[PDB]
Amino acid sequence: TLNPSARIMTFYPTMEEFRNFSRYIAYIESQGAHRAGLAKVVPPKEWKPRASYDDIDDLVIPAPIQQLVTGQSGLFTQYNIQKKAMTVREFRKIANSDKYCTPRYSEFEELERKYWKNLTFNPPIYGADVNGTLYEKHVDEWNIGRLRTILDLVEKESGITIEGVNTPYLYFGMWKTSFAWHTEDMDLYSINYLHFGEPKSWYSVPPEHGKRLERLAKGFFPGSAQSCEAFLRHKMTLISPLMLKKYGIPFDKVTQEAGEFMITFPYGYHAGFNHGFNCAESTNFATRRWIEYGKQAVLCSCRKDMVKISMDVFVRKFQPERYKLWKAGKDNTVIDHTLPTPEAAEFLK
Amino acid sequence: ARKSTGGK
Ligand SMILES: O=C(O)CNC(=O)C(=O)O
Ligand SMILES: [Cl-]
Ligand code: NI
Ligand SMILES: [Zn+2]
Repeated sequence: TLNPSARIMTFYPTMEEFRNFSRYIAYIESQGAHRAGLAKVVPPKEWKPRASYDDIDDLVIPAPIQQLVTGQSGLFTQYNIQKKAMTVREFRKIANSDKYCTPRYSEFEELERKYWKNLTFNPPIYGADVNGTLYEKHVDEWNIGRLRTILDLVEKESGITIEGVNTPYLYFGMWKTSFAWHTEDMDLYSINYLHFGEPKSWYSVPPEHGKRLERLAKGFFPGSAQSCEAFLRHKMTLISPLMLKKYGIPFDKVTQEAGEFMITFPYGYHAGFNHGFNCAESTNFATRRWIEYGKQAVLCSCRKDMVKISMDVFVRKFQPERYKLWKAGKDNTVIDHTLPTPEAAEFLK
Repeated sequence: ARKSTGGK
């Protein structure tokens, strides 16, 4: 009904609207935001998660990754090679040096063409997956370390911590560092805050067209598909927007600036790249709507110790009527990707 | 397990 084009929406909450995170996600879903797979939320001007970023040069990036990319004609495979630990001061120097710094350009479309032209050359280092938060401890609004969503049931009931999923990660970017096409682990939501630096650019495919992207990718990389159903979960697959266009896959793009949040929605495929030196913070989260996606997520089996969350506690608490059916393997619920989460009822009444 | 940016 809402957002029939499934385009990426941008929201400008007041501080009063901003305060309750889970409630605001329910709101943006009542406006159809989830249909795009990706949304931007620009927080109120008064809001700041940290007073200054002057004190982080000594922060250690324990496992920076050099991103080797192979391919041509809009189809690539990215190999992430772990380098030795380095400090943020050491990373920033390399990021801003003549060898790695952002090229000169006029319009964004020019920078994007240079990205897709040059991504296999001069492999960059991405300071990815760093355990930590740059939020100050007093910040109660949209705090990536404590969003208070039902994803908290995992740790609360089982004691299980899954780094980056129910804890925060930092990402130190340089020019041409990339994230491959993926949905989140267990098809969760994600939140991404750009603390400082140059922009991060995103592509998204509506969840309602996700299966179409998978079929396409399977055809483009038939060997990877035969060795693992969920091979996109390896996060090694890059596909240009020209290729998506050429094969009729609906998608949108958006650029995230310093100070801005992005939200990804269950089964919303996304990929992108950093423009230059920057720092993002991110984690996963859930709403009641996610539980069915969690139940039905197609997971990677071919690699050891991949992220798998027991859905039992969620089905018992929030779907008691279906619990026995689901344990018997007879729960044939079909997901409607257009429907907002039940918690949005407040805003739809 | 943990979340990862990608593999090789
Ligand atoms: O910033 C990155 O490298 C990629 N981020 C995400 O995939 C996310 O926030 O869901
Ligand atoms: Cl292949
Ligand atoms: Ni993601
Ligand atoms: Zn796999």
